[PDB]
Amino acid sequence: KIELTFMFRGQPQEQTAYKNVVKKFEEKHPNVKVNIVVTSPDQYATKLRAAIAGRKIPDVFYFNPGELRAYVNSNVLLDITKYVENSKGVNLQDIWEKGVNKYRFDGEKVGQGNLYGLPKDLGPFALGYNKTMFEKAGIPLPDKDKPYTWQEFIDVCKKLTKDTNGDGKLDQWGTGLNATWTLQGFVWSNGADWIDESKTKVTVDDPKFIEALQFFADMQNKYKVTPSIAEAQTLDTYQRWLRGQLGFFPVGPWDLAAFDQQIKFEYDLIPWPAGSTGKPATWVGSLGIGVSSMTKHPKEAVELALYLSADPEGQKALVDQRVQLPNSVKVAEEWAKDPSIKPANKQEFLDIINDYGHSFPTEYTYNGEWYDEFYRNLQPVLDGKMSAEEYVKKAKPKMQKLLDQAIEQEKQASK
Ligand SMILES: OC[C@@H]1O[C@@H](OC[C@@H]2O[C@@H](OC[C@@H]3O[C@@H](OC[C@@H]4O[C@@H](OC[C@@H]5O[C@@H](OC[C@@H]6O[C@@H](O)[C@H](O)[C@H]6O)[C@H](O)[C@H]5O)[C@H](O)[C@H]4O)[C@H](O)[C@H]3O)[C@H](O)[C@H]2O)[C@H](O)[C@H]1O
Ligand SMILES: [Ca+2]
Repeated sequence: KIELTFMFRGQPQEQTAYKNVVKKFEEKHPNVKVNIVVTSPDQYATKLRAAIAGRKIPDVFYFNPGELRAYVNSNVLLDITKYVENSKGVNLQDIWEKGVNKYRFDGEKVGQGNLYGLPKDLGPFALGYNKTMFEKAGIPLPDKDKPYTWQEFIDVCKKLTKDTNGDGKLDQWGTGLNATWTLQGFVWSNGADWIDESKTKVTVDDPKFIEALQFFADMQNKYKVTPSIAEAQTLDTYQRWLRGQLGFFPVGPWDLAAFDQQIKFEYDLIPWPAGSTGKPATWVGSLGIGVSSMTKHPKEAVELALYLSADPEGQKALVDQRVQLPNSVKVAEEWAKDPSIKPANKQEFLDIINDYGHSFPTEYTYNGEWYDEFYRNLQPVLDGKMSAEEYVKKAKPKMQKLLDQAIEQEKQASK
């Protein structure tokens, strides 16, 4: 008799996996029916924004940790503390503390207090390499613990860039990194960030930021260890990685099902190359599962969120379907140690979570518009038409004005 709407996003392999686990939920709870609204990752934010603007909020939905404070102030998210505490067996202490705490808010700051959502996952973004390619080229394998320096990374990438089938044309490249998701590590490992320590001042004009951004663009334009602009336009580098054309490409746990289906070469995980700090860096992603403050069935809505986030049966089904690593720390640890589950160095994912992964800058700000502005006009830098130095000087005041406005919202909306 009960009906819940569950809104979320995913790549095709993720949509299938969560639809399957929702069906499992419905088998376990024959009185609850779940109506699914699913979208591509790229369409999700617009669709969810529209639902919230209309105050037509799905019972259960994915949301961005950077929106937690805004969602609490606007009464979007139900406080689920008591339903979680009263639930049968569920103990959120087996779950990554880093994950759980992103969705706690005590009235003033994130990380403590009442629960306003549950972690979908933690998403450490690792660096993968094509071991088949390395071994066919006679190049010594990357070390699983010691990061390449930037110079060493470029060196090995040049060695991997070649005409393998002998038709006179390059057909294999060292890498082909997407700035949207892989610039952060180079920036962070070079001792820079988009914003300052206090999270109130834009710092993209830092010489260390500029160096990292120029190095990134230079992979394509100067060192030439990527497909050309035209070649990437013909077929994007994610697809070229899948077809075995690239030495290096990032790997998230959400990728594993798709990679199981499409990747026919051997690959493994390594630390990201390290800039001036000598320490590798990358991001640890997360999404929240929240419950509408306006839901007519809070108990069943939280049961669904718990099933996806924390229930050993729901969790086991998601991990088996290769779209995430276990939310339970002990289970993740035994998972990482199981050699029959590839890649071999799965442990790298845990090392990112525990040691050298960071949050996206927008997780600290009231909205992310200031950061979206940086990326909106970035492509001329990436294609070598504008220097990194010239762009960040132009972008910084635009970003700062947006950040200042986000801060003023934090103040006004929280009266
Ligand atoms: O190179 C130029 C570009 O290439 C062409 O576009 C090709 C792109 O490739 C395809 O995308 C491949 C995927 O992209 C990377 O994954 C990035 C995103 O992760 C997935 O979501 C997982 C989810 O996110 C994690 O949380 C991250 C953040 O943390 C919070 O702060 C915030 O809420 C989150 O956003 C969670 O832990 C986890 O559950 C998304 O699906 C994906 O977008 C990986 O390399 C691949 O999976 C795709 O076809 C194109 O985008 C174009 O020409 C040019 O743009
Ligand atoms: Ca060739």
